[PDB]
Amino acid sequence: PVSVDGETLTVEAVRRVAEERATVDVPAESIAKAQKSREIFEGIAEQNIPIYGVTTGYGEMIYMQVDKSKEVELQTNLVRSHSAGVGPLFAEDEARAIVAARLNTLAKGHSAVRPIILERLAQYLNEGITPAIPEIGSLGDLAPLSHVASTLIGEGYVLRDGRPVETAQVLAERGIEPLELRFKEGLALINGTSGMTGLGSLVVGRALEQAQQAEIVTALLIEAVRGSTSPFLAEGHDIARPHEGQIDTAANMRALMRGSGLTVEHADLRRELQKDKEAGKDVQRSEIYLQKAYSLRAIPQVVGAVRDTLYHARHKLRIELNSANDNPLFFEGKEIFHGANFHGQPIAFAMDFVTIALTQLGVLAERQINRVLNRHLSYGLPEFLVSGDPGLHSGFAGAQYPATALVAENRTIGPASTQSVPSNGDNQDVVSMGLISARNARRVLSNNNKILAVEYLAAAQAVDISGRFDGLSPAAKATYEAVRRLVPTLGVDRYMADDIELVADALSRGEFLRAIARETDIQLR
Amino acid sequence: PVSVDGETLTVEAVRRVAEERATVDVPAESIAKAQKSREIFEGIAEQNIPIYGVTTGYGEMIYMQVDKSKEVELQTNLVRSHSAGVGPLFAEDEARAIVAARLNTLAKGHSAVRPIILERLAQYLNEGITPAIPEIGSLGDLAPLSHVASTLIGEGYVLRDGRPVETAQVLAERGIEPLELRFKEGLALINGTSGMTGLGSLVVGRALEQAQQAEIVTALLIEAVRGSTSPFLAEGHDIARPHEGQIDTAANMRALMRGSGLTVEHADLRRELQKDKEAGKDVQRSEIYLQKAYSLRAIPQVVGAVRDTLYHARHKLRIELNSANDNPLFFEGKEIFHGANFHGQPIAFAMDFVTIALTQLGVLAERQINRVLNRHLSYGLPEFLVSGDPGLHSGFAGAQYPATALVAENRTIGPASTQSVPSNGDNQDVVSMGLISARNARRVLSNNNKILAVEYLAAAQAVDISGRFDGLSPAAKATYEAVRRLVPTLGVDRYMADDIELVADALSRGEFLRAIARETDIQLR
Amino acid sequence: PVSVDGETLTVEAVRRVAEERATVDVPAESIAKAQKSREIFEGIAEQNIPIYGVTTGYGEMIYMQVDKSKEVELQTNLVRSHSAGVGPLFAEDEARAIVAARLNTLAKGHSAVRPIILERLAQYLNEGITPAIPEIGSLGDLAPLSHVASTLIGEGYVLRDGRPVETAQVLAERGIEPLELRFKEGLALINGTSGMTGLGSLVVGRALEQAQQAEIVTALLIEAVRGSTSPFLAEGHDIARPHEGQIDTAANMRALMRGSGLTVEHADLRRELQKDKEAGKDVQRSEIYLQKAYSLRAIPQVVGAVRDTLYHARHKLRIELNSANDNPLFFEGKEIFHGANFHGQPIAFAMDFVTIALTQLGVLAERQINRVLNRHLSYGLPEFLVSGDPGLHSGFAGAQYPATALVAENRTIGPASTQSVPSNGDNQDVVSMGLISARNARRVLSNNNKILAVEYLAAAQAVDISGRFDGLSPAAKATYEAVRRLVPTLGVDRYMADDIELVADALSRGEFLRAIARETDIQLR
Ligand SMILES: *O[C@H](C(=O)O)[C@@H](O)c1ccc(F)cc1
Repeated sequence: PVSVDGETLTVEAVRRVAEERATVDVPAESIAKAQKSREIFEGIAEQNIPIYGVTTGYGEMIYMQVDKSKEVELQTNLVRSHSAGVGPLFAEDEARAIVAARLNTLAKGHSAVRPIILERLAQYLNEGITPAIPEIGSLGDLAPLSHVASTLIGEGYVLRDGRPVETAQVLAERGIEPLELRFKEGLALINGTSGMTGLGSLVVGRALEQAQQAEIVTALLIEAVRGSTSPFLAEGHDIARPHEGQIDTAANMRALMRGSGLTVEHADLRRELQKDKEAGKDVQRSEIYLQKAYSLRAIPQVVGAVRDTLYHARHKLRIELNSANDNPLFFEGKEIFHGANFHGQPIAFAMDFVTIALTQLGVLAERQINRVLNRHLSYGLPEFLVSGDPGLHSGFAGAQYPATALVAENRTIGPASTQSVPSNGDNQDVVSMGLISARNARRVLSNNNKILAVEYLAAAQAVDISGRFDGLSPAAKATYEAVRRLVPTLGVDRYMADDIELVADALSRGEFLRAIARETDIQLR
Repeated sequence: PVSVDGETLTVEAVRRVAEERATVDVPAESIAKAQKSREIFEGIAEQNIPIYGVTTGYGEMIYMQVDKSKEVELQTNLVRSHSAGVGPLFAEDEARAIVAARLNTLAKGHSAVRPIILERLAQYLNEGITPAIPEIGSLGDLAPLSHVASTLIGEGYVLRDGRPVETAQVLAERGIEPLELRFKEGLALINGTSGMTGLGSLVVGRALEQAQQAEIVTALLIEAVRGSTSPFLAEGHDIARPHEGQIDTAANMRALMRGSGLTVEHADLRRELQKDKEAGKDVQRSEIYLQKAYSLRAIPQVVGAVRDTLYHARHKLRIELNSANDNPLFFEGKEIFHGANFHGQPIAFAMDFVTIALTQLGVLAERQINRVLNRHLSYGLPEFLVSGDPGLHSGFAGAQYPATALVAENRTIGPASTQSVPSNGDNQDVVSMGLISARNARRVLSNNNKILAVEYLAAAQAVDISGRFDGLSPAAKATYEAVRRLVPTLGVDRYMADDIELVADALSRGEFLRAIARETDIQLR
Repeated sequence: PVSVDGETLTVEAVRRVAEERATVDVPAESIAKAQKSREIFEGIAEQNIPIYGVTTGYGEMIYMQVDKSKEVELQTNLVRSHSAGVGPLFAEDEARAIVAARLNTLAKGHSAVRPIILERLAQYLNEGITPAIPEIGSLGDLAPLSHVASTLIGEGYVLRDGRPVETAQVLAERGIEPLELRFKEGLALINGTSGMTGLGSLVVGRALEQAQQAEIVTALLIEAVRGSTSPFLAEGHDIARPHEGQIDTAANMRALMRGSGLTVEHADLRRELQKDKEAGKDVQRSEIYLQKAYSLRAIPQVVGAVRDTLYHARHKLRIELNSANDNPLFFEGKEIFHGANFHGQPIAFAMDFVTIALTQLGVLAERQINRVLNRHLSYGLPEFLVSGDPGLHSGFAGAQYPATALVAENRTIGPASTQSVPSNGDNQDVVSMGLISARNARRVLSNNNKILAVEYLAAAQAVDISGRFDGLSPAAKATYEAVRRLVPTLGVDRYMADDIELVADALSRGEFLRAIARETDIQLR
């Protein structure tokens, strides 16, 4: 069971809860801290003193003073009037991540919510009650979270088979009585970054796995075209250019290609080249390349930079998950804190950066595909990997286009964290648009799986056409077999879409990262 | 019935076929021209002479010479190997538009396809057989069109209830025998801009209707806040700044607000202001605004610029629809033309421009919403249009956010027509990415309907709160009633998402443009 | 003196050398290590062994083997043939930063360059000989660096009074005999990321000062409008939301406003509002805002996020500065390393992230200007800060425009790190475009100084119009005085451009940061 204590939750744990449906538990210690905060807070609210969103109107209308006799109505009107999300609904796993993020925030203890709220959110996750959350509305996450809050009071909708179903009916069925929103509970539930933080957690965790699966297919490809191992030597990174991500990619590449009979060492290349040179010629041509193109040599640098970005984002998300992103906040023995911890700028920035890094990861993958399909670059392989008669057959020629087109499409996705537009009578004059940033990243992530899908298919085909399977390392043979388990070698031309979608789906669920886990003793970073 | 002659097809007709399921007919004259082209062409191919994609490999592999004995296989292998589209499938109406565009292209007579191909495409449209076309793959439209071509030879998939169904089964059922691809027919079916041109036609036609529905709600709003009519006077446009689009918007605005008892003439404003001024004061304050903010005065200029862009795009699309966007091409008494009329640059540019214009249309609408919800700008209306007790109730405060957020999101959509990436061994070193451009435009179009939805709801609410219904013009009363038919006045706060989605859907099907048609004698440009 | 040892150079140290003309010194240990590497390397090159760029052609032409007898010409043709930079020339400080970065790289000892190369570079820096480097041409930094290398062999141009003068006469004009490039020296001088890393260091270092100067005027503004101190309370950050940047900004804000008689504590605002509410009624209006708008409240969250991005970039840059970003590389007892440490992806990403972070910093600054100029938003200030009769005078109304316009302009700047385009026969099939990223960030940084200048002038004017000078904290008074030393109070309308440029220049110089350090006991993070 995952412990939601608002203190030690990790991105990986969030994914277990969201994707693996792992059980959630709010420890007794967190419940005690919440109960104490609530009790003291109630005493303050009971005195009818000014507290944002508790005894005042919302946003710009904070100038309106509301009596404590309107407690439940104030909180209820907020949730209803703000459930104005539009567009597609988040998938079940995305919605679960968002709920889990909100639960952890409140579990931290500074939101002054009744323990029952924590218990109910925990119950929805544990019993599989998934809110229907529209993806659009947050300025960075009122709208999305208001739809979640609605399901707690028996309103709004819950997701069932990808379809929204009236919450009232679902609760009546599952035998659950809706809650009533007391002081600050409506606001606490919707005043945070849980939308972008929950979705961002899924994206970043998956992005790291995508970085690994890119390294996996890259290694197979390098072996297929017999590239040099020189670029991955530890000295060039650990010593010469110690960027953390760069060090990790190189280490993974070395581990992945360990045991290969196809890769060539620099010592062997220069020797083969020295013999091919004759001695009375000052300048002479050679068909031997002492070094390969950037797409097969600058992998540690590029994928490493992507990793560095992903590491930074995961770090920010971990901090955010275990933060009290709510307002106002309760701190014992202190005035009620009135700030802006609901502002998602830190995460909006983080996700816009992930979008950029992942776009480049796809740019690299796409150029690697170009490399093996172009006879002028493939190094001995037939044009477009045609096994039979080229021309009559196009092989993988048409399969390159969707990959190329996706690189262009990802490049049309611009940063959202800088696109703030003032609203609410200028009260919200600077916002983060962080959920848009997170959805942009999810999109590139999804597009990259299609790009990698074509690369995995091209790599396996290259192995088949060159008859180099027996020369592959243990990891490469495993990668090759994983692909071939889904899609057969390309003999004569054939409809490609189903083949590409099948491998794309495998990538999305981390099947190749699994193959290596299961088939080799390799532990990827 | 719509006449598909490759000569006079209009964007409106395309939409009738796609959306209204209007019958298609290829006139006898077009059939005769096709039959003649095919017969002469066959005689040429029969001689086994070099003809791109007929007796040669494809793209970069044009260096491969293929004997006429491989006729059917060559064309078949192309269609199969290039059916590599990925992502979501186009909706039924979008797919129909694409098919219709391809049919019109071939109907022009320079593609040298057998009349049967025209007849079959026409049959699929007339019998409701809709190809399952993945949205991603085109570099600008091989992949998408290859999936369409597949359905003609009993391969690929057809769309049924939003689900892809094996074409073979559908044809066996409907009692139809798949065709065989003869010389050049596989290539002719997929070598064009029909994907971006077909989808672009739907978008542009709808965009013009969106421009009209923006003018409709703008007029209602202007009447509700009693704005000045001065900005719309014909002299300021027809004479002073004759941009075509600007002239049309002003004319529509004048027609829409004709008969209003709420709008004020400049003569009345200056007089009311002159009386409010006293005479011994050189500088004095007044609560009277002789002119209103840009969002209620610069409508002809902004919406007019949007119209100009839409007019240009529709013109380009009309030309493209009735062009032979295929290669190579047959011209009697001439060598076979080997060019690049498959290159979608003209349309890629057009659609990127539509994306930009529509984004601004939404920017304007969103600021008009801000105008009526902000008590400092609304001109007498209650804050956020709250009918009861503000603070306790937020009214439309939360509904503004999805509109604001969509403006930011549309701004994250960048031009695709400039993002060419070389592929196919550098043979396709400069592409247009036009289908991405068209899908970008469709997205902004769709987002704008949600923005306008909030504006229509805010406008009607403003009419209710100010009690100005009886002062509304005939068109305004009609617009108001149209909205109220779907959604009730906002008394106490309530869940808003369903209300917003309902009006957004009405906008997408042109319900407000219809209300004016049906209820007034106004004929909008 | 600044020690360029390839191990401990900092971003600050780079700026001292570049901006303050600080003397550079390559430690004897570095020279010794270089010497050692050079001796061993020379022994290998003498064997006519295959080494990239030493005994082979460059880039794609690596298939060409070049005999050691062509030692000097090979290196020379390279530098000449690649000196193809275009566009404007870098400023003297920028050029110096680039040279310093390259020198530090070679000082690491793995480039196998003769010590004289290190010495001559250090001499150029110490003697004020600045290379004329055009800004465009790097794919991420061959062209920029080739222009630098040219000056070492008496070719290309040197920068004098902003104009390029032939290096030949400049060297003669000061008794320096040009050098002759030997094995690997030409390549080592131009094969790295020193262009983007040198410029990036300057930008990031100045960006941190900009964040501080943003916090400085923001604090002044908050005091001028009597804002609440609640948002900056440590507990809200150090405890509730532990983001490093957020914690730093909050700490800085508390220190900047310490001792203010104008700011209000939450407790006082709360009591003040309590006193204003009547009993009985459960909903009543008030003119008191318990909380201020976001632009005055989520400073820690927004600027903190900017800071986190800047800290990450500085970290990347420090690592890069002290790395062997060159190829091939020498490691004693190992084969010559043939990798891609010249690939600027880590820096390209970092600078693209800085561009985004700084854009939002300006967004916030501009909305703060809007707050103070708008009578409906500013607390106790006349419209547009007009001292006399408004209407007759516009005050700062016209000055808001350039700030607003710059936010829009910065938003048109897109990421460059993802815009790779393949070149050099596809050898450079995946590049970083990092120098473009670095120049993008520089542009936003520069634009922000103008936006901020308007904010500084507006803040000072607000102090004068409200007569709140005596209530200002020590830091606020110092800021006010610094502004007033440059520009006087705005009485009647006047030409504004010179005043704005004056304050903008002061900002670029870090004058306001210096005012706080020279007049107060504050130490800003
Ligand atoms: O990135 C190249 C390398 O060192 O591998 C660089 O030296 C280079 C210089 C000049 C060229 F024309 C191509 C590459």
